[PDB]
Amino acid sequence: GKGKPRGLNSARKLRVHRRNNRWAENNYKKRLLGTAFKSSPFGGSSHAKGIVLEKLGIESKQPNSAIRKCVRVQLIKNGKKVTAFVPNDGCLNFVD
Amino acid sequence: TRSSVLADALNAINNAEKTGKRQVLIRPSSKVIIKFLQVMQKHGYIGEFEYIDDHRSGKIVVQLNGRLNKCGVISPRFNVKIGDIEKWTANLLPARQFGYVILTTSAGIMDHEEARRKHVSGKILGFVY
Amino acid sequence: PKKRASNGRNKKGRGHVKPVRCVNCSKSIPKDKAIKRMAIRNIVEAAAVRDLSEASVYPEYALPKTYNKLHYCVSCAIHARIVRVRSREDRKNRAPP
Amino acid sequence: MENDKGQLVELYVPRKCSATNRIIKADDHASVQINVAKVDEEGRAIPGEYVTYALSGYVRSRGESDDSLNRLAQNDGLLKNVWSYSR
Amino acid sequence: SLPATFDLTPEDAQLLLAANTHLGARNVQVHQEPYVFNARPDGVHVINVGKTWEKLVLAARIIAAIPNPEDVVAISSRTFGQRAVLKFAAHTGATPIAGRFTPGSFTNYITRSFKEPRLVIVTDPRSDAQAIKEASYVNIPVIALTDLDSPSEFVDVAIPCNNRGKHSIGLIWYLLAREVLRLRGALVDRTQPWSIMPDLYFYRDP
Amino acid sequence: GRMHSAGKGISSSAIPYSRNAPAWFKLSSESVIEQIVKYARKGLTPSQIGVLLRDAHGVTQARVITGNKIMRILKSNGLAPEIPEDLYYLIKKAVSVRKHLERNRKDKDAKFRLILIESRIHRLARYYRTVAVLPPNWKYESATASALVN
Amino acid sequence: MRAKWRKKRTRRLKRKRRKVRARSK
Amino acid sequence: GWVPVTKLGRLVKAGKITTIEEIFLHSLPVKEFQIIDTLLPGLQDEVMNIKPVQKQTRAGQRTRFKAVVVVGDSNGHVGLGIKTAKEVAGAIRAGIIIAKLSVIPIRRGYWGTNLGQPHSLATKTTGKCGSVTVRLIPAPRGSGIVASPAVKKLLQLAGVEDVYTQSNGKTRTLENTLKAAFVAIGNTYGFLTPNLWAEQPLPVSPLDIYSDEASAQ
Amino acid sequence: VLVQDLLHPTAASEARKHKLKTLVQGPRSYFLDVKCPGCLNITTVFSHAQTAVTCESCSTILCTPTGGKAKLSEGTSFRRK
Amino acid sequence: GRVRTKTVKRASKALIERYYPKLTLDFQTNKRLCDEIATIQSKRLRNKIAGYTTHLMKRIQKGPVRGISFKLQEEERERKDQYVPEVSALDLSRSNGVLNVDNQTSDLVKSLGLKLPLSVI
RNA sequence: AGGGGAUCGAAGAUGAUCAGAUACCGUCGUAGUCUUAACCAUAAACUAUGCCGACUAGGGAUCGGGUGGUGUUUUUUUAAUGACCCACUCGGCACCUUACGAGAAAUCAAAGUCUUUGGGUUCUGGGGGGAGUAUGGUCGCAAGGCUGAAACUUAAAGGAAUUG
RNA sequence: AAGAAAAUGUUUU
Ligand SMILES: [K+]
Ligand SMILES: [K+]
Ligand SMILES: [K+]
Ligand SMILES: [K+]
Ligand SMILES: [Mg+2]
Ligand SMILES: [Mg+2]
Ligand SMILES: [Mg+2]
Ligand SMILES: [Mg+2]
Ligand SMILES: [Mg+2]
Ligand SMILES: [Mg+2]
Ligand SMILES: [Mg+2]
Ligand SMILES: [Mg+2]
Ligand SMILES: [Mg+2]
Ligand SMILES: [Mg+2]
Ligand SMILES: [Mg+2]
Ligand SMILES: [Mg+2]
Ligand SMILES: [Zn+2]
Repeated sequence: GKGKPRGLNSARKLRVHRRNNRWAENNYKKRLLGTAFKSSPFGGSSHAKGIVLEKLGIESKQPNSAIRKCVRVQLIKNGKKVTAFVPNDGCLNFVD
Repeated sequence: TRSSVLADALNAINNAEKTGKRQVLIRPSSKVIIKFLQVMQKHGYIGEFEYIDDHRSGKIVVQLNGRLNKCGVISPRFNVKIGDIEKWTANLLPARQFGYVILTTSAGIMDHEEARRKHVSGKILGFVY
Repeated sequence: PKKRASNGRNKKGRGHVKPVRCVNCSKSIPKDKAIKRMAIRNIVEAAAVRDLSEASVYPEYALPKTYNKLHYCVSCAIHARIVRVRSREDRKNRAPP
Repeated sequence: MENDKGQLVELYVPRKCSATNRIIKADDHASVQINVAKVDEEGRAIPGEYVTYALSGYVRSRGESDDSLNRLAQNDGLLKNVWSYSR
Repeated sequence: SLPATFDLTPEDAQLLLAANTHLGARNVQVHQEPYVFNARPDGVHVINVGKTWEKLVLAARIIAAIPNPEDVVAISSRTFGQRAVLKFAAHTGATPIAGRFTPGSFTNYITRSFKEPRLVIVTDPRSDAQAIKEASYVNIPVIALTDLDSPSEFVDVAIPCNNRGKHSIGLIWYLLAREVLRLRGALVDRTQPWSIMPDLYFYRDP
Repeated sequence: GRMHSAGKGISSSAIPYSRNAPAWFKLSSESVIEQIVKYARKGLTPSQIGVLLRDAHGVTQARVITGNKIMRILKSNGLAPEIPEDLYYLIKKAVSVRKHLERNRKDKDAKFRLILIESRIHRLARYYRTVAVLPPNWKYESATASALVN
Repeated sequence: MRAKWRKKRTRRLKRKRRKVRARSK
Repeated sequence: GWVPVTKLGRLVKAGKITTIEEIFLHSLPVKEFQIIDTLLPGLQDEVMNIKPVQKQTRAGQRTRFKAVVVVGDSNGHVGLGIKTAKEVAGAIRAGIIIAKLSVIPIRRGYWGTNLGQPHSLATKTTGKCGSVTVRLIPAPRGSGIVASPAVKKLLQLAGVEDVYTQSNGKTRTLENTLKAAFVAIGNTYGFLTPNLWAEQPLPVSPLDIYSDEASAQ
Repeated sequence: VLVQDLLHPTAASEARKHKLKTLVQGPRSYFLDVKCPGCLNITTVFSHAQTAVTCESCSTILCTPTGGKAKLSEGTSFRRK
Repeated sequence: GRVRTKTVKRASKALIERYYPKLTLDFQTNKRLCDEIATIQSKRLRNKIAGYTTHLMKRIQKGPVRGISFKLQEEERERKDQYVPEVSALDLSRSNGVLNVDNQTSDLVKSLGLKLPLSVI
């Protein structure tokens, strides 16, 4: 055999085995455990509002250079602090 | 242990054919095996076959004619509806113009064409082409 | 990958083989894996057979031999050249030289 | 293979091995066609008249071409006691 | 289909038994040679000279069916068969390859080499494995002088005979050439002993 | 094969194709049945009855000669044992192993073999209870196995 | 770092963590 | 000119063999690309890709170029050649030659009914090269070639009009994917069918019909 | 090979084959009429006897069990039934 | 080192291959004949070629060497024409006019040939 | 925890080497190594290949059993055991050749009979880390074992082979 | 028969 039951009356084992092994997928596990609601500062939402607390110069990883001018932001929704990039040439002068 | 004598017989036939032998011995040669072989022979995929009567389940010597690409069982014997026969033929057969999905129906063991023109269905037994 | 078809030893159907100690360094090696050579050296060759025979009190003494089975670990056998690294195809030659 | 109105629309109906009945593919370069000369009236090896056997590269590679040719020849004549069905 | 004239005659049967053609290999015999007559003690297996003769005549018929005599290539790398194949290619219009086979003679369509035969005859499949391999590459049928332990891979017409004996190899090549000539018409009647003497094919050590 | 081992032995009796008595056999079926009953009264199990019958007599198979199996004949004649012969011998082996084990107490291999033997006993007893050869409440107990084999 | 010695270090860390956990109450 | 070697090539030049179907029927080894040139004049070539391959040697980066070429006519005949050379143009030329030498026939058929001019494959076929397996499935009329661009180009050069493709393995290994599709195409004439069950009289080779085409006068 | 008569194997090949591997399995054992030193009966003895068969009306050992075929006590006459 | 290169070895090879009924095993006449029978573009190369030709002549005089095919192909030709003519094809003689075969060989002969002189020992 | 403790010998003591060398090397040496009565339950516990069943190449050895021989030898008194030789067979540890076939390859008689995909069945994996960690449970005297995440982090990590 | 010491080399092309 192929290491899985083939019997006409083995549907229970087949579906339970699939259920057990679906936990090894990232997205299925995240969705079924609701990680994005508990973890994930954006509590499962696409966008979030926050208050800039400090400008940061984050050194870029190798093989690059040129620190990236992010901001530390405290979200209104949950109070969690995150770091957010400020993308464009300049555009940190627009954020206070 | 042996769970499908039909699977053993068809596997033996497949191995003999793909090695190019013109004959093959299969044991223990049940009634389902004989009916499957009869469908095969009626459609010309094997030649004459002989039942050797030992006072056990028996043996069968099949004459092969090189026309057999592959014969195999479908295990388990899935229940098949009339509409599902087409899906099974599409999945198992190389083309729509030849090859046969062999079913066990209450009207007897037959190929899928005979099943369709008798308007009967049953459980899937195997295939041949 | 797997360098050797069986393994670098001779143990199929056994499971466990008692070890021996390498004569050179005392490393523990399974007896089936150890490189074993027998030494049958004449008790005095030393370019000295004729001189010992002349000194002998017996005519035609038939001087004896020393017999010693030497077991080497892989490292010591390679280092002392009892065995040599061989090409991939020559490794499969079990015949002695 | 034919279409409607029964005209051969498939090119190159291929040869089949005389021993195993499998198709001799265009790239089967171990396959071999053997002509055995027909013999009339004490020899003379009539030119252009043969019995033809096609053996597939599979049979030749498995080393069964000798026994296969023994059997086919003996069935067609050309051999009196070389091949035995029982063995 | 073969008349009683083609049937084996006692003169060449005596020739074969004297040349020791029937002395097959030891208990080591390939399980693809049913040419084994009942095996005598001391281990040597007796080759059925009748089957050897029938196979030789079939091989001769194939050779005679080849349209151009030059398109038949007779090959020997072993010394015992070099003179045999040279005399074969002399008496018949065959093309000989004695000694080294220069691999790439059937593939590798270049000058100084590259015969393109319609048939290849070898004295030993084991020692002529290179020629057999190339013939398998280019669709060339093979007749081989095969002993009970000779390989049968890509050998279409096996003539079962001793290949350990210079006498046996020379006689088998002699008989093959004689029957090819008889079929061709070079020998008008299949009753004359073919006066050309059956040691001209034998190897010459001194 | 070898339910409780890795062995793949195929050695077994190859009974003949002929289902009739051999032409050289002249004893009557009733005579063979009398011999079977005499051996049973002496206390032989069906296996050793058949062994004796084929060895010292000419009866190749009591089934082909008398038309009945030896154990069936014994049951018909009222000589059937309390437990089937194979189960009895399995229990006897289990008893012997258990005695050897309570002696010297360190034969871990004997412990393993006892596990195997009693597993075989329980499977056979389950089959016999299923076909109602044994009572449905029949239970193999190590404390009673010796007293039930003797 | 050799996996065996990483294992050793991890075991020591687990023991120390358990000790501190038990020291708390 | 050509000045052929390969008596098959001699016959083709002399006009004794006029179709490549005879070569396919007799499984004749083709060694000269001029044979294919004269027997299939309407053979178009496509360069599927050029990729650099590198051999490290003593400052290394030998940096040769490997080209994959598919030739064919959109009726029954396709060939695949892969050649590495020091320059891209040379690789392409030699690959075209190799593909022409490799030209094989494809057995086209009908998905369903028998309405003329086969549009699809006669059977399901599969071909494997490396990890890449390519499966060709007969498709109904109007389906087109459901395949990736390279396999689709190979199939239309072969002459298929309706086919489904399934693939497994590292299909981004284009060389292996094309070789697997080529093997799948070639197996179409190696699959035995009931319409090919009929026994044939085993025709005579042209090398024997015209045997006086290997000599020097 | 690739062609052989599986329904008609040669007698030599069948005799070479294992008793369970013949076309139809059957015993290779047999029964013998053995002349007991007494009289009134010729004893029937299985070739592969496991029992120390004695005469019906005497007490001489007629065969001795072995791994395979039984022995015959070195004084006896025996016919094969 | 005085190993002759391929341009000398093959030049001497061809010279000896087509000029054996020609220049002897003496270097002084060998080089003079090479002057006429070959267009060698330097005196040093001509001397090398002539010396190797002389060496090859000297070792040919003690037996043929590999890859040398001059009019040696006429002698070999004759010594290839026979080594036993009208003597004994190891046949019907060297015996009591019989064949010394074995038992199984006698059964083989009795399979078809009723007439063969056999002396099975 | 008793017994035993010759030898070797985690720790340790020591001489040397060394830039350092409470490392390799040298000399000792505790626990240990052995045993009994209990614990522990883990190893690259490996064939890194679950188990049962069928089929598909060639070959020669070898272990156990069996069969046969005008066999060799061994003596008992015709014969017979034993050992050996030859042939055959079942079962086993393996091996050699070729791979139709399989595979990414190394290689594989299974790792084959798989896109021509289904003989039965158990267990396990789903990119690399974090981590066999945290937490809970359970077992253990302990060392620990079994079960066992996530946050977060990351574009490789990895297998086989090729040329340097 | 065997033969001491030899640690290190910044980031991105
Ligand atoms: K950086
Ligand atoms: K950069
Ligand atoms: K101690
Ligand atoms: K940088
Ligand atoms: Mg390594
Ligand atoms: Mg272990
Ligand atoms: Mg079994
Ligand atoms: Mg079990
Ligand atoms: Mg110190
Ligand atoms: Mg010490
Ligand atoms: Mg301990
Ligand atoms: Mg573990
Ligand atoms: Mg493991
Ligand atoms: Mg993961
Ligand atoms: Mg690597
Ligand atoms: Mg660096
Ligand atoms: Zn060592």
